[PDB]
Amino acid sequence: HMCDAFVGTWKLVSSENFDDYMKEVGVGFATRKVAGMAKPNMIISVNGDVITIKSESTFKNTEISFILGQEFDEVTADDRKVKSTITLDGGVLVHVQKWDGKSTTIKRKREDDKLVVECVMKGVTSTRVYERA
Ligand SMILES: Cc1ccc2c(c1)c1c(n2Cc2ccccc2)[C@H](CC(=O)O)CCC1
Repeated sequence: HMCDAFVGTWKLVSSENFDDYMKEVGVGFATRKVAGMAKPNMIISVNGDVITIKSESTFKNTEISFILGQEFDEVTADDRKVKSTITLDGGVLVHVQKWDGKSTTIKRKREDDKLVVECVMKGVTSTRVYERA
């Protein structure tokens, strides 16, 4: 029943500062424009200890499956090859991506009827808000 409150199908309803976040990550102009337009659906499911997060959009479809605390390979929508670890900290999913000596942290939390995604690259934070589909 870990992560029950995250399970479901979610649709993006707002984004703030995501272009600046992508710039800080190192994403180039064309990918930032196209990625920034997308309105993804996020599909989260749990089967035993395995959590799956899918992102479906006009830009890219991505999928990760993982066990909390257990590092995995992830190819991000912007085609970074990262090493990811996702843990639960006080009810927040905390996702750290490492690549090329860099790091970014993505937090996913339930707040009211929303799922809030906060991503941070050094001093730059972006907030993306999802509602149930
Ligand atoms: C650098 C970079 C590029 C693409 C990126 C990200 C970082 C991050 C996301 N996406 C997917 C995405 C997929 C489609 C469109 C935009 C973004 C997720 C956004 C989310 O799930 O809303 C999680 C936070 C960090």
